[PDB]
Amino acid sequence: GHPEIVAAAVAFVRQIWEYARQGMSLDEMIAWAVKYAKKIFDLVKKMGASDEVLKKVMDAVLAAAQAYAQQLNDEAAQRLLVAAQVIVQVLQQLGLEHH
Repeated sequence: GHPEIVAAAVAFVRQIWEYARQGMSLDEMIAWAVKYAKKIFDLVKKMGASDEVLKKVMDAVLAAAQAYAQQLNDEAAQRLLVAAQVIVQVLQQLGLEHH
């Protein structure tokens, strides 16, 4: 029950969509993705949110990326989807490290 965290995660994906639209390199987009994944996980951890919340956040990140890929040219959309996959991979691993 933390819709503000889900909305924050979507907003971070929107930031990376802006980066992609501006022609940002894939390597820099991934660097931003990792930074934002850590920020998103901190929200989950500091709010004492459940594993279920973390799963809802991961689902929203992927869905947000798929949505915003429709507002990009082919290459930028491909890069956004890679960056968003990295966000979810980092979130999942941080959740496992948390226990």
